[PDB]
Amino acid sequence: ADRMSKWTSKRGPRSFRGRKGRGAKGIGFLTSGWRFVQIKEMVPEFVVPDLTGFKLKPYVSYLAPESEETPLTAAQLFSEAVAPAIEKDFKDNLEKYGFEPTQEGKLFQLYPRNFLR
Amino acid sequence: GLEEFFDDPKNWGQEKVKSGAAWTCQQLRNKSNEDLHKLWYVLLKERNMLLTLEQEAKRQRLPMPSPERLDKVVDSMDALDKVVQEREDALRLLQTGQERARPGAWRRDIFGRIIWHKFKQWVIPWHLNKRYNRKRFFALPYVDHFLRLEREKRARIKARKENLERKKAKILLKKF
Amino acid sequence: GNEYQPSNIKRKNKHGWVRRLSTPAGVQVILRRMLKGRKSLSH
Amino acid sequence: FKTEKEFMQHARKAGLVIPPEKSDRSIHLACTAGIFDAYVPPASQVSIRRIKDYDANFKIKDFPEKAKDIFIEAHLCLNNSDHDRLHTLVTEHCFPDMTWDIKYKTVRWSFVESLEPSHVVQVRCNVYGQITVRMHTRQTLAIYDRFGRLMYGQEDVPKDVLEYVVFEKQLPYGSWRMHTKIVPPWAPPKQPILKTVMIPGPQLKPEEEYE
Amino acid sequence: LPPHYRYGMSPPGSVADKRKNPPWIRRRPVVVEPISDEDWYLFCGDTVEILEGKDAGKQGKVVQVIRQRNWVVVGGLNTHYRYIGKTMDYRGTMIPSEAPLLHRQVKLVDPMDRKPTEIEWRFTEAGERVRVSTRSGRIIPKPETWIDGPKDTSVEDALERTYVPCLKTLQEEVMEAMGIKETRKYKKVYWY
Amino acid sequence: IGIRLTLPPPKVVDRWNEKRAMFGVYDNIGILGNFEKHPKELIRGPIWLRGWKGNELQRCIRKRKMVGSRMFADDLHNLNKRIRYLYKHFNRHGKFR
Amino acid sequence: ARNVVYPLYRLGGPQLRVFRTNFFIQLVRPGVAQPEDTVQFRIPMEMTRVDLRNYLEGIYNVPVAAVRTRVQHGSNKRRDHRNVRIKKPDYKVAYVQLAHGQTFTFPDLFPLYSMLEEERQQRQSSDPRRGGVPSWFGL
RNA sequence: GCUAAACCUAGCCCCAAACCCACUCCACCUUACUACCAAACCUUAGCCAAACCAUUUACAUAAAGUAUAGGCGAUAGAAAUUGGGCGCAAUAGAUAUAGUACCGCAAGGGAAAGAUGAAAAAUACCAAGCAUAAUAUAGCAAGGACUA
RNA sequence: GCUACCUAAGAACAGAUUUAUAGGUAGAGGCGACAAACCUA
RNA sequence: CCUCCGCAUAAGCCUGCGUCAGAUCACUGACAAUUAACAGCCCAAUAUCUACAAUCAACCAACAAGUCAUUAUUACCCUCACUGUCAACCCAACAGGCAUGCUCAUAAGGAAAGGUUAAAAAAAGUAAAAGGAAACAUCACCUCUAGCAUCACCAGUAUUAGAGGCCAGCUG
Ligand SMILES: [Mg+2]
Ligand SMILES: [Mg+2]
Ligand SMILES: [Mg+2]
Ligand SMILES: [Mg+2]
Ligand SMILES: [Mg+2]
Ligand SMILES: [Mg+2]
Ligand SMILES: [Mg+2]
Ligand SMILES: [Mg+2]
Ligand SMILES: [Mg+2]
Ligand SMILES: [Mg+2]
Ligand SMILES: [Mg+2]
Repeated sequence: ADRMSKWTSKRGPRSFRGRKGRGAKGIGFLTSGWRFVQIKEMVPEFVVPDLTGFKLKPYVSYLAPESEETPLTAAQLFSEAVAPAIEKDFKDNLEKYGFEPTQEGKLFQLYPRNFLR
Repeated sequence: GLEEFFDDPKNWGQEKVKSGAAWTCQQLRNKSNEDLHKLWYVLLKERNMLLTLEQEAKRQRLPMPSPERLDKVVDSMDALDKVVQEREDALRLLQTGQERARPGAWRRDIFGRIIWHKFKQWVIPWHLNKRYNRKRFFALPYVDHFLRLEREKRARIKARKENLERKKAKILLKKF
Repeated sequence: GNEYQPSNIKRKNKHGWVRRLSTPAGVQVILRRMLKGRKSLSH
Repeated sequence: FKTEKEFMQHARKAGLVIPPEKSDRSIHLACTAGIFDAYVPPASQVSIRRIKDYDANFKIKDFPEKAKDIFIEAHLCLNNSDHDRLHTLVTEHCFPDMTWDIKYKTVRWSFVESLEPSHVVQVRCNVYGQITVRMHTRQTLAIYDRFGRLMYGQEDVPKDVLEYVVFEKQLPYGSWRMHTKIVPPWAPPKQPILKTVMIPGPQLKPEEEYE
Repeated sequence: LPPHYRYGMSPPGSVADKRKNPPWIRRRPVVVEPISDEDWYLFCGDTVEILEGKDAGKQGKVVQVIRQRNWVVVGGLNTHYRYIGKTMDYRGTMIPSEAPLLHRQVKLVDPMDRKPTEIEWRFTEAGERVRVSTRSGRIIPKPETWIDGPKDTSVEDALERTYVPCLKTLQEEVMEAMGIKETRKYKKVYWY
Repeated sequence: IGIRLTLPPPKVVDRWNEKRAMFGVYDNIGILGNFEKHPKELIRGPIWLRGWKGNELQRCIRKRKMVGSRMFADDLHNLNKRIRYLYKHFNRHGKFR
Repeated sequence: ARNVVYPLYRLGGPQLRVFRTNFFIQLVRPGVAQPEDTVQFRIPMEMTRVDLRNYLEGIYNVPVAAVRTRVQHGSNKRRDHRNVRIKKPDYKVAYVQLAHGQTFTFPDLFPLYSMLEEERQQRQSSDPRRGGVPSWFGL
């Protein structure tokens, strides 16, 4: 008879409690005989680097200076990333310089995303 | 191993731990993407350390040794994640020109109001998606009266706030 | 007074958001709850 | 409770986690927890230099005269209960120890002429000057009650008082104020009291005995 | 913190505050006058002079600035006396606690004249804005080590510009650097 | 005991305020400024009662026809019900007829 | 990661890979008696059993062998001053059995007052023989 | 002398002016708050007035309550043309401290209440009701009185 | 979500039975082994 | 001394006699718990198959006629996730109700009496001399209507369908 309480998975009859879950993601699918097939590719692999010899600790010493916030606009990233190659190849087909018109052939597409985070 | 959930065993019970500053954003904009990946896992393991130390602090009914470095680690994870999103966004503006990573459209539900609808991934196209076509992104004409009623409720709240600000200003000029 | 004999299937099927939005009159029920200001528009 | 350990153990057993929070303002004390060097009564020009380098207009040959007027005037502030002058005349280690038990009763202290000249005894030393003075006076007391009936001392009759009064100065706007009053262990007992006292023995629960 | 929360001498989240301002009180809010952020000119550590009440004329030092009530705690001045450490049967100790001061009641002090001077925010060639007194053109300045632990970056490693700005993703660059090679091509889904 | 124990804070009234010292100016702008404005064009207020006096039913009728198209929805509804009530009251109820 | 849209997998597609992990983790002490090789965590709600296995394997190099999770309902039975229910948040609990015969025991974490304490030693409570008379005076 | 009393200021109301809102991330029409598979419009009616009821019955200024209509009765009714506060101040003012608590299966109904001070890093006297202080022949409880 | 009838697929101890679950019928209506009964006191 | 109760699942409820602490016939705050094998959560198409109840299923015995099934070709190779899991509990009342499986007096669950006295009246129980009462529905029947098919009647067809009527004995 509650309305204020959140409708969680703990709350219905058996048929209700089995369907609704928490925010977990589906990993595979059910098959006949209710047999869950887990798909290896849907499980996220945590790509975790090697931390050996790595010189960045979680905190910064207080002796480091203060700097000014300059967010990375696309004009800046165009300037440093693209602008020397265009100044060099103009003093002497835009896809040469790191541009792609489409990205349907691309693995990590930027719009809409296919990578995670 | 599991001893990476706990800090240096010399610090246990010392009730004060000298920790450095947090990472600000401009210190992190000088780091490469591989280095921000690795720093994400440094701060990640440190954050799990501090969260075990909080939950054991509440368990033993004791106060934290230094609760500030949890704020610093959340501060640095926030700054680092914001830097990585800045580089994804600027590259998205160059390569495609979009502003949202996820597509959507301004739609207008049963309730008349205009909503940014975030698109979901599907396999089948929308016209034979049986559940998508039960959603109504149109408002019928019995809703426009309630749109007018809602409009006027917001205009009442705004008028009350603005008038009340002027009354406070008059009290300030009578007092000073 | 034991007129209320509870179940969640009858509660969601009777008064839930899906049955409220299934008709135009129920959509007007939701809109009046949204305009009175209420915290629960439905079950 | 009775201490801080009892409250923190009760706050640990209860679950009251009180976080020690960092505040930039602290307590700006103007006193000392007691005496720097306990003058035990029957070469300290070091501390006289360490006073004159801050104050620079300070004659000890005039000070037990001043220490008389800091003493006597402070005691007359008990005759009226004028606490706002006492905070100029007396330190805050000394203010409760002279005004707390005297509350809700009238005192009628008075001074009459000293037997001896008052003379300074020793001087010691963010910086706290501390000067102990010997005074050998004749004073009169009458401590009354809430009901105005005498509970200590005949009002007319002067009594001879030894007073090893310790003064203290902050070393910007402060001055010399009475900090404490040493009473030596050889000193005779004070005036007896007009009333009688019962002093209880051990309250015995039934399981124990008196032995 | 609720609306019309009353500020006080205690910090806004301490234990004494939660004794004084529990979440269900509603009190008459203090009509403080609006001092803009550009126009607040008393800082923690300024030697000031008290104009009204007890300790008038005395020159102290600002310890805490409670800016929401236009307050100045001159440390060591404007004192009353409170006990602390009062147990069940010990009367505590007498301590000179400090009552705050409104910014109207306090003026600043020239460091060469030691006088109560009006302060205007003039501008300078060297610094865009700094305080300047009125009875003289004198700049009264704004007043007031570390060993690293095992988990601090030194200033050297914290400031190495290791970032070569390129047109690759963090994802693509980590896939190249970690040596992960992905042969399966991604298959186009519908978004709606 | 609904009576106050301490007498209230004093009512400081400035009779030589800007508004009080200049009250009433330009009430005779018609009769000694060559009739170029009427004094009813000096009053500020609701647009349906600048220079008009009526009883309540007439203020409601005039409010409805002069501003009623841009009134809020339930204010317009309350006002139509007030005209409907005040109609049924002035016209059918009373002592003198 | 959590609060992230996952990309849809179609059959034959690439491996789903997470490069910066959004969800944290905290290992708590067991509130009951548990076996020697079981380590109890507080997983956040969206973290599955498989994500936790690969999470501890990748990041912490812990040889995880079994994982069993229970979702804990926090109480919605405590109210404000406003008679409005506060909910203590629900949380998922991971019970991890470590491999290779290893064994985890939760470590023993957590093994101006001069002025106050130096007047608490000079208290000098009143003599009962003094009968209430203030002993400040030299008479 | 307990219970209590008091208290100004949250906010609100009426104008004027001005045309408002609405994508951190995620989820939200399936059992809303759930990552993912094969169709909209169609006279308002009645209450009430006519002392019943049955046709009928209102939804800038000026012409003008004029022409008209009308069981020619109740009543309805043109047009040409003309041109900030002598507000409220906590039973008030908003229902609002909140569309919450609570009540209802649901639509829906819908509360109550706060007051220190500059600093809390300073802990009086007055409603009814009683109590101090039970009662003494006899009676709308008073009045004339009276040394009482 | 009571109650009246019905439906689906059940159960129990002998039926014109009792019953759990989910669905249907709605007020100018419904429903009725018709009491002008009942239809969330 | 009671036990016509219990224990589990279902539905419901949603942390509601766990530990620590505290205030209050004599709840608040902190912390901790319920771990999946049981139970939910299923199924690749396109065609095509599915006359012979259950009842110990055997005879018998029936009518009201019944609760259970594949094959052909094509596609198909990964695998154990997610959710429920606590309690002294729900709907009411300020008496009652509640589905199912086991146990059929219990191995499980509990306590009718705050203390006293033993007045009246009232309630309940036991004993008592002698006497021994001092209308609708519906089988069946009749009447009327209806010659017919894809949403009731009805996947029915006038043997149908619908509407009507009918003494002795004991006992406060
Ligand atoms: Mg489970
Ligand atoms: Mg009539
Ligand atoms: Mg006209
Ligand atoms: Mg009100
Ligand atoms: Mg109200
Ligand atoms: Mg009274
Ligand atoms: Mg199973
Ligand atoms: Mg169980
Ligand atoms: Mg038992
Ligand atoms: Mg009894
Ligand atoms: Mg008998």
